[PDB]
Amino acid sequence: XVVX
Amino acid sequence: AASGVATNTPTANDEEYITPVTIGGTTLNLNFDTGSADLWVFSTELPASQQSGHSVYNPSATGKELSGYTWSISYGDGSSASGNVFTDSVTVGGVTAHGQAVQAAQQISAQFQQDTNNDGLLGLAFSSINTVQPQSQTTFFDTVKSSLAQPLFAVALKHQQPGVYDFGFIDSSKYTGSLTYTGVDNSQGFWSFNVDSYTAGSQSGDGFSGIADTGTTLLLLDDSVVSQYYSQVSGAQQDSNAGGYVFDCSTNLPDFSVSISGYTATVPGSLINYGPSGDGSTCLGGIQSNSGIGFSIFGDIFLKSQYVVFDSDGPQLGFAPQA
Ligand SMILES: *[C@H]1O[C@H](CO)[C@@H](O)[C@H](O)[C@@H]1O
Repeated sequence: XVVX
Repeated sequence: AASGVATNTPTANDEEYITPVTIGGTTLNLNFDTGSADLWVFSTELPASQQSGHSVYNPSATGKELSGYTWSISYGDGSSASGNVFTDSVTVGGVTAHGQAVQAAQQISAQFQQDTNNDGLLGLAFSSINTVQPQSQTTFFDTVKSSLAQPLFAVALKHQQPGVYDFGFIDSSKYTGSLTYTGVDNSQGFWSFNVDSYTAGSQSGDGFSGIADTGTTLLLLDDSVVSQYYSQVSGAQQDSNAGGYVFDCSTNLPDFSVSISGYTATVPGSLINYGPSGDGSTCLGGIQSNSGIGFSIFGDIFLKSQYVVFDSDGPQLGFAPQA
């Protein structure tokens, strides 16, 4: 998997 | 003075790290995210079917509603969420924020719908980028800061082992040697810092800036840097099924290091092997493209090698190798  | 330790646990392959948070008496498993400043949770305002497989907050029970307030956010991977806002008591590792704004989800995109590992996010970026309207709110950390023994938090994320979030104090047994600090630029609301140079295996290059982000799984760098890295990995190829560059799991990977204010932060090649790409005999690389956004994302891959102090005085970040 994710990219916050 | 207050301090506390919250233990985090990685999900499968260390995709995300979750930590329990008690809101108005209900404990939820949240993903702590130093790249955003919103505390939002799955709630009873979502369709019953989306509440499935999650611990949900029921605002009616204990929250105080902020009438007319909304929030809405879009993340780096295409995910988004929106809702309304309540204040409640929020406890993390025995530290309680009274009157903390809790962003109740009313809508969530499929990425969140499908992820049953977490019940929402706790943002730890600077409050300047909280999305609540018409008046933005403070993060949990900004809320409790003045009551902590020291206005800082520190993190030790580990590979397939429980780690910690230390609030208000530094645990010297979590790292080797002394911390090295570097100044932070919070003008965009992030824990942004400068690297003087990098070394990818056999190639070294010029510095750049990046953000320390516990909510990003990988180490996202400029495509030129990614090319230089993978040019040194026999058989590396991109696989859109997997999510980027993949290679034979038994590959010997080069180390990756950055020089920060005189300190060399090294990510050993074994940590750059993220895991099974989930498609044949390959593994996904822990280093991937930042998609040309102009800054790097020092995600979990990078963080699993260091003990990092996020200090509001400066502000500044301290680094040392994990013990
Ligand atoms: C963190 O620090 C506080 C203040 O020193 C302690 O009371 C707490 O037990 C923990 O060590």
